[PDB]
Amino acid sequence: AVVKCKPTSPGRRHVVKVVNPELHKGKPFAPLLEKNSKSGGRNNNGRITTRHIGGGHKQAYRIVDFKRNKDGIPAVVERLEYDPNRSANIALVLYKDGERRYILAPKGLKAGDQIQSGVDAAIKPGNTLPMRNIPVGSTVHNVEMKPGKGGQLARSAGTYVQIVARDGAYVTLRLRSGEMRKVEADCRATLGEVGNAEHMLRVLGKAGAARWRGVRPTVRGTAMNPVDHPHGGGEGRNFGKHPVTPWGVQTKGKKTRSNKRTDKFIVRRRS
Amino acid sequence: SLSTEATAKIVSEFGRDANDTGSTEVQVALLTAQINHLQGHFAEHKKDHHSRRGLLRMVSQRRKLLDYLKRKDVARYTQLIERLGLRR
Amino acid sequence: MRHYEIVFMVHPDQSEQVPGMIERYTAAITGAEGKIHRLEDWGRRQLAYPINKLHKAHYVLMNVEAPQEVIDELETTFRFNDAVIRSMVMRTKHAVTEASP
Amino acid sequence: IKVRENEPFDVALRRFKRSCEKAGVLAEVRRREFYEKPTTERKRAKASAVKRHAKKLARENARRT
Amino acid sequence: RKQVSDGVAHIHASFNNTIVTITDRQGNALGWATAGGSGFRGSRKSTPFAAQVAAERCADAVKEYGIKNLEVMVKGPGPGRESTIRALNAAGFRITNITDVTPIPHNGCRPPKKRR
Amino acid sequence: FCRFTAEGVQEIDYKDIATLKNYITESGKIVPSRITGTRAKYQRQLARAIKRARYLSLLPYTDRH
RNA sequence: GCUUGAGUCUCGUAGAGGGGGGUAGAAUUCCAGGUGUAGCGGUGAAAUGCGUAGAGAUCUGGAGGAAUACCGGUGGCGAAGGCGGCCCCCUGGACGAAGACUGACGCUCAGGUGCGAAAGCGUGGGGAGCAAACAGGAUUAGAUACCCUGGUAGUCCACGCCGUAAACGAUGUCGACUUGGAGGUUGUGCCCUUGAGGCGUGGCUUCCGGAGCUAACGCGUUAAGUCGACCGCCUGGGGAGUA
RNA sequence: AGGAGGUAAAAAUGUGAAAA
Repeated sequence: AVVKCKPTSPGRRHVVKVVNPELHKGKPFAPLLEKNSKSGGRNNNGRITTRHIGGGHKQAYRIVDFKRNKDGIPAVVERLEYDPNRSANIALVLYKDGERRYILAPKGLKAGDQIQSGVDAAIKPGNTLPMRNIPVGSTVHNVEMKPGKGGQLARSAGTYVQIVARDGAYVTLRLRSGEMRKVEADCRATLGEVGNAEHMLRVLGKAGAARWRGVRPTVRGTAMNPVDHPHGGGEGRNFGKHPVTPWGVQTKGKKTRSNKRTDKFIVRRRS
Repeated sequence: SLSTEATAKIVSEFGRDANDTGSTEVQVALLTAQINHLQGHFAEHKKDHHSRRGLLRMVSQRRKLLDYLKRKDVARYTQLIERLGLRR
Repeated sequence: MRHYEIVFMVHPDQSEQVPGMIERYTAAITGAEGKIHRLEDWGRRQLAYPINKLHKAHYVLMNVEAPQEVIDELETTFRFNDAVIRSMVMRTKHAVTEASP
Repeated sequence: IKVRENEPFDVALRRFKRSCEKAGVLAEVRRREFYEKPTTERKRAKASAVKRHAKKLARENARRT
Repeated sequence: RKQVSDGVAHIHASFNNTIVTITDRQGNALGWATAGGSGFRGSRKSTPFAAQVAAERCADAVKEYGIKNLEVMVKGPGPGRESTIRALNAAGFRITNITDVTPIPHNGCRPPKKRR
Repeated sequence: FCRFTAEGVQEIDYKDIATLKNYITESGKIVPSRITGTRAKYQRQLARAIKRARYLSLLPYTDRH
C-alpha cells in the first residue's frame, strides 16, 4: 500500500507512492484500447483555453463501460488493471457469454469474485441495479442522473454516495461534496464504493513527478506584469487588490452557480 | 481455546496412553496446539492484550517445560521438539 | 451446531405472507439440517410503542438449532428484507420447547 | 407519568410524578459528571449509611429512659 | 376563531421562567402568556405566585375560542409548575388530564459544568 | 427475602412479561433488589429479560410515545 | 523414587475481562413547513446576546454524531490502567467438586521486554453536546478569575507515538502459623425439599475489635502480628528530583 | 424510623526587640 522511499537523493526524500501487489502486471486487453490524443488544452481555435495542461506521458484510452447495460448475465472478474486515465483501478470482467469489458473496481472486489447487473442482482459490491430496489441508507457509486445515461456521479478513487430518501418517483442522494441532490429513482448505480481509497495519500515528491502526469508549471498572478494579470506589477510582492482571475472575475467568495435549469433538484446546497 | 475432541486427539498421540493426560510430553504439545490456534487470532485485531497476556503466559510456561525436560532426559527432549518442530 | 432463539416482527400487510417466509427459512433450516424446535407464531400483536409507525406488528418465533455458517447468512437476509422488522437472535441455552402463552 | 382522575377528583393529587423521578433526576442531570465525585459522593454517604445503623445498635445503656 | 372545543395548555416551566400556552388538540397554538409577560421580571418572575397570574392571562382570550375542557401538559421543573396548575383550574375550565412530559435522557448529551 | 427459584429451581425467560410486570414500575423502570429482595444473580437475569422485552417492544422504555 | 509444592485433564459456574460487526430508545441540535406572537434568555440582580425580518412557545416529517437514566449495590471482572443498552462472531483468566496423570518441572530477579487514565503530538475522517485559549457583558479598588452569553483545539473513529499521575488499599512478591462477630457474593455436600430452612465447607471481600505490634493515629487470619526467600529503595531541609 | 424539595453579592492588609 502506502510506502515511503528512503532519502537516497534530493527529490526522492518526500516520495511516497502507493503500491498494489494485486494489480495485473502486463499489457492490457487490446480489444478495449482506443487511441487517445491529448491536446495540451487547445480547442478547435488552437488557443490555450485551459492553461497548465501539456506534455506528460503517452496514454491509451481504456474503454470502460460504466453504462452497464448487460442485465441478468453473471460475470466473474478476470483481473484488476491499472488505468492511466482514471483515478481508481479498472477491473477486467468476463461475461458468461464470452464478452470481456472493463468496470470501476469497487472496494470489495477480487480476481475471482462474481458480480452481475439487472433488477434481480444480489446486494453485493460491484452489482448494478435500479435505485428503486436499493435499500435506503446504503452506499453506492457510479450513479446516473439520467435513466440510461451512463453514470456521472461518484466514480473517483475511494469515492461513493449515500442514498438517503425515496419519495415515490425520486431519490435523494447525499453527494460526497456534502450536498443533497434529487434524481430519478429509475437510474442505475453500482452498489458498493470505489476502491483504491489510498490514492489520496500519494505525494508526488518532485517537480518532474507532476510534469509527466501532464501538468505544466503554474505562474502566480502577483508575478506577472500589469497587462498580463489584474494582479502583479508594483515593486516587491505588494498586492493591494482583491483576489481575482487573470480575466477579472472576483475569486475567493464569488458563487458562479448560474444554471437554474436543474435548480429544483438541489435539495440542500453544500456549505 | 481448542476443541475437546482435538485435545483428545493430541493426548492419544504423544503420551504413553490416553490416561497420561498430565504427562510432560502432552503438556508441551497441548500448549503448542493452542498457540498455533491463537496465532491466527492474534495475527489480526492487534488489541487483545488481555488475551495476549494469556498467550505470552502459556508461551513462557511451555518454555519452562522444555528446559526441564532437557535436563531431565536429553533424548526425549530432542524427540519431542522434532515431532513438533519448535526450535529455531 | 448451536441453538438459537430467532424472533422477529412482520408488517401487517406482509403478515399474510408469513407462512411463505417461514417456509422459505424452513427450506433454509432443512438446507442446514437444523433441528427446528418451535414455530409458534403469536400472530398480529400490538406493540408497546409505535416503531416509526405501525401500532400493531406480527410476532413469530423459530427457536432453531443450526450450524454456525447458516446463521450468519440468515441474519443478512433480515437486514435486507423490508417485510421483517426487529429481527434479533439469541444463544444456545439447551434447545427449548413449549410456548409461554 | 400521567394522571386523569376522570370525574370525582376536585384536586391534583398527582404525587405519582414525585414518586418516581419528576425533578430529582433533573436536579442532578443538569451538570458536572466528572465520573470521580459521584463515587466519592456516595462513598462518603454510604460511609455514614453503615455508621447510621452502627449508631442505633450501640444505644441500650443509660440516660434513664 | 372557529370555536374549538378542546385545547391543550402546554406549560413549559423552567427554573427561571414559565411559559403558558393554550394550544389546540392539533397542536396549532391559539394563544399564550408568560410570567415575565405578566409584569414580574427577574427574581419575582421566578416565583409560584407569578406562575398563577400567567395562567389567567393565558386563560383569557381562549374562551373567545370556546375551549371548555382542556388537557394540560407540563414540561420541566421550576418555582411554579404546580402553583399555576390550580390557578388554571380556578380559571373555570375542565381539567381532563394532566400529562407531565419531561426531557429526561438516558445519559445522552454532555451536561455543562456551571454553578461554582 | 422474597420467594423465587432459590428452592423451586427454574429458569428465567423474557416472554413471561406478566411476571416481568411484577418487577417494574408504571414508567417501566427496573425495580432494584433493595425493594424486591431477590438475589443479585437472578436480578441481572431479570434485567436482561427487561431489556430484551424493551427491544422487542413488549415493555415500553417510557410511557409517552 | 514419593507426595501434601507448582502444573495438566474431565465437569460445571458467575462475570462492565479483551476485540470486531450491527442495531434500538430517550435527549440535545439543525433543517422544512403550519398556527400563532411581543418578549426571550440569564442571574444574587443585571447585562452582552436572539427577536415585529417575525424568535422563544407548539405540532408533523426528516437528517445527524456522541453518550447509554432506571438496572447499579463498601457488587463483580481485570496484573495495573481500567471496563457497565442489547444481540451475535473469535478469545483470556479466575473459582469450586470428585478422581486420575507428570513427579519439585518451585519462588524471585539487575539488564531486557510487554502493557499502561488523561492531557498532548503525527496522517486522514467526523463534529451534536461539552469546552482550554479567546471575545464581550457583569462583579471589583483593578478582575487579565470565580458568574453569564457565544465559542476553537480537543473530547469521538482508524492507525502510530509519548510512558507520565495523590498510577493510592500511599501498604513489593510467594508460602506457613496465631481467639471471634455482623455482611455481601459464588460454587459444593448432608437432612423431614415437609415450608423463604437445620448442620457445614473454599475463594473473593466490608466494617468492628483480643493478643501482639507502633511515636501515636491505628493495624488486626486479605496484618503495619510472628518467621523464612528474593528484589527495589532511604541516609537532614532548600538546592532538586534541577544542572 | 425510612427517603425527597429549599439554603449565603462584598468580606484586602497588620512589617521590625520581652519570661524562673
